Amino acid sequence: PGQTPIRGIFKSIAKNMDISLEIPTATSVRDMPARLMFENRAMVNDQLKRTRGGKISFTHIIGYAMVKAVMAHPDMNNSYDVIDGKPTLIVPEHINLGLAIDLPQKDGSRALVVAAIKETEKMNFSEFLAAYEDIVARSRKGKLTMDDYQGVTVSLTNPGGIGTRHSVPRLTKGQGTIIGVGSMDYPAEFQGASEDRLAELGVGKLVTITSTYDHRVIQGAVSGEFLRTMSRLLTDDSFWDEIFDAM
Amino acid sequence: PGQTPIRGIFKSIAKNMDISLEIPTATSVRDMPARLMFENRAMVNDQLKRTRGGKISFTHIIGYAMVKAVMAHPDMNNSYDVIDGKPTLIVPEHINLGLAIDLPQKDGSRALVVAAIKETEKMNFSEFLAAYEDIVARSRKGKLTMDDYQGVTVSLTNPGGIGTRHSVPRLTKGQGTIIGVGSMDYPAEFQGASEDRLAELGVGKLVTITSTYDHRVIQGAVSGEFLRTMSRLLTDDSFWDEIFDAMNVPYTPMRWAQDVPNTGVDKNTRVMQLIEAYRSRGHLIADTNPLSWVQPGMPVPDHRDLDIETHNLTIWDLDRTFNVGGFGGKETMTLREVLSRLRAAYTLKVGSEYTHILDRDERTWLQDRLEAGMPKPTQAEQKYILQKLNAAEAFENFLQTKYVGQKRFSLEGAEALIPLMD
Repeated sequence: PGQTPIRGIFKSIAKNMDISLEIPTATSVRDMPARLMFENRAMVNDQLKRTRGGKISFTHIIGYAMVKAVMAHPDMNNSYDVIDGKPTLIVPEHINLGLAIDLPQKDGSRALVVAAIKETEKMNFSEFLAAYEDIVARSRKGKLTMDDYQGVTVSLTNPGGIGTRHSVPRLTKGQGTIIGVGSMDYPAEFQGASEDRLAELGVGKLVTITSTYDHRVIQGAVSGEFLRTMSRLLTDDSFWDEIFDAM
Repeated sequence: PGQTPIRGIFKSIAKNMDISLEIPTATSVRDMPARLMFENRAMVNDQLKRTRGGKISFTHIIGYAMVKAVMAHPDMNNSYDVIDGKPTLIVPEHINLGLAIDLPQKDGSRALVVAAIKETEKMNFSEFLAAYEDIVARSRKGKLTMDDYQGVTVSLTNPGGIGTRHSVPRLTKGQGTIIGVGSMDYPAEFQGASEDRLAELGVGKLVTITSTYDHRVIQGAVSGEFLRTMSRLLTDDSFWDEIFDAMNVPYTPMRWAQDVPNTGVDKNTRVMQLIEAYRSRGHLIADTNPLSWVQPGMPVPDHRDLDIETHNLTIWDLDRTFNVGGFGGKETMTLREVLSRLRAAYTLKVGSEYTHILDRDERTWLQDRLEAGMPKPTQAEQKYILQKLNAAEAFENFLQTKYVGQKRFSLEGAEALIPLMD
């Protein structure tokens, strides 16, 4: 009980959230079928098991889809700044994808920092998976440099791990959009039904995806088209041929 | 038409909303099953009706759950301030819960102010309900002081009353989070379907809950874990045991489970076995003891035969219809009505044992009279019972007064013997 000054990494988090009050933001929400993901992911993990490899996750697949979508709609990668006292649009060279890694510290308090996978627009699924696992691996061993925390152009967050249906997050300065992935579960009106009965009807599972963007440089139509493309890829013949070929 | 200055309470509302522009906020949304709430709330309100009490609401239950969740995740109670020009985290002493009360004024314009229930983390459900109703009662009579509007640490709002599905509200300065409760209704793609068809599938009702928090002091993971805890409590065995204990209801609460298929032994067979169990062993849970007393050294018989789980039935069967073979003078009935009648006949103030009798005509005679019930007595009859009770107690007290030490072997505690013999 009482009052206590904020110090350390927590002070940095507080300062940046205050800075972010100067970005006008809007959000879009879309729900997508997730049956084909479950099926095809299982097929890939069976191949890896016989060849004594590892295991891929849903975040890997949605991550790769997001990259392909940003290439199709490049405006989602731009940002805003005032330079020499004039408004300015910033068009980067690469797509650097920031992952929100929740890592506990020595003290025993959870604190998140966003690390980057760099130069993603010249990768196939095999290369992408390697880079992803590289960042994660070095984070646990505590071997991340200061260069890994710089140059992020677009971010990805996963509140669905705990079981949240969707969220409306904050956007940090220096980026144009942040994408959020929600729970992959039956709706709550079906959570007491029998397997037999659901199978008869033909009920599938969902995933809800959100897009929060800076409205000075990105318009609503673009954000909508982005989410429509992501929806099409996760149920597309040609998309899964790529992944299967590479693995 | 035209322009007009803002004055009064409205000016205060405008100023505070402008101040709130300096709080960075984020929101989380989660949907939760609500079937077990409907069931167990009904069970509690039945007990209150017989004891001539009141009636509990959904806001009471969700309110209490929210309190328990804040205790499990204390970070949700903190706030931010700049003191001596340094950033600071504020950790309060108590959990004070603000209620959004919409009250019309003398003029005829609606205006809301948030009142507080204080020191909530040291309350059980009975205490909580009393405090809640206290605030509401005094608000209508116009007897709230200035102290009641101060010291709020966390707030609760209910846009679902009108029928909104969910909202994204504003957070006011001096708090860390605000929680919102949405509509408890079927989704809109089912609002034209038949009851029969929904019952077959096993479709339930929802409730959507939101959390809007200050991002300088609360992180997203904490907000998510908070909502996950609330979801678990509203479908948890131990949670409902607390509520039932505090309100003095004698039955085991309905439990949460999945719907099972109608395979193997048919469900009509199972309902007939439940009827036989109550007729045979229902006396083991009847309300026949005036004291709330269990003797410590005595064995307690098994009475697992009287709950619907042992006969492979579930909450999802309560509104379906079954063949009951003349029970209640009907060929067909719902499981809800079956339970109701069984409990009225074999679990109130009279417990009976008669199923061991070998003759069929005897058994049927007793069975018919016990299930018809006790007929309502006239006013003359009622007054006659009161005279006899009075005579008993009065006689004992007189002798106590006039002859103190003398041995008489009193009947005090058992005065109902006199009207029984009569």
